[PDB]
Amino acid sequence: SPLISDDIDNLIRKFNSDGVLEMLTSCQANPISTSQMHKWMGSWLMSDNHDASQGYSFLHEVDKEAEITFDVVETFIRTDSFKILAYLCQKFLDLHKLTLILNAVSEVELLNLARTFKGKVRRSSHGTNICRIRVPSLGPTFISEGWAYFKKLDILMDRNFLLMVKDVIIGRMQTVLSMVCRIDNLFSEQDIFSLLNIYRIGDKIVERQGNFSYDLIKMVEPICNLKLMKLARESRPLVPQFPHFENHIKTSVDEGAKIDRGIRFLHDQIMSVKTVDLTLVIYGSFRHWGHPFI
Repeated sequence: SPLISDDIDNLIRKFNSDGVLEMLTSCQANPISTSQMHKWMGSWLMSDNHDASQGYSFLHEVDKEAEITFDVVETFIRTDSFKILAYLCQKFLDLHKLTLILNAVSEVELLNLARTFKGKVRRSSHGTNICRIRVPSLGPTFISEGWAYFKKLDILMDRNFLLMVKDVIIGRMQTVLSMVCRIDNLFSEQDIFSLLNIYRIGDKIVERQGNFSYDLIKMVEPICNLKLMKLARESRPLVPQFPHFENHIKTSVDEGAKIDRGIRFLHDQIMSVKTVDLTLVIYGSFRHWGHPFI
């Protein structure tokens, strides 16, 4: 379903002027407006000022089972990025738990989930339930009837916004996994860091421009397609230039850089990529800064 600001807007308006309103009151909430929520996400996605112990443990259990799998393979035939990945894994675990709680179909499943994830449930005035749970990357969280309020961040999310954020984290994990789950050893850690650096540059655009960032983030697709054409012409030098598509990119980025210089950085980083293969990884990550309110 479409990502809209309307429901969050309407609830915040009602609050500072049903069972969820009661929940916000109890927390002494002061939710930031929807026009600030993407800015928060930009600042948060690759943040590392939180507990990631479970993320480390996760990434250690997985990489030890993967190294058993690869052990089976070679039986037949015959670190720096690890930290950044641990924090992504922590955020995934946190968002996954919150989603399960948020999507509890009944009171009985809600209670089981709350027990499992060390959450507490209490009754609202309208026969509804409020579940409170602490997660390392987001702080104390209060969930009721499709809503999640983050007391430490003063952020109110509806189901869709929370899902949008989880899709970004899953996406970035997937891209990193894709670069390591190879049988041809195609990518180096340097290549992984090239991708992480691109994430970082784009996140700063989101942090600074908020919902308006996506006008610039959308340019990753045509920048990458131009880069693919330039790479192609490196190997087959007699393929004709396409001055109009190239000039469209140039003017698009030139104008966008007046809004946020980050899109110049993104353009230039993509243009510095040495292979079709890494360029396609970046291309395939074009949704990995999320989606705007529409």
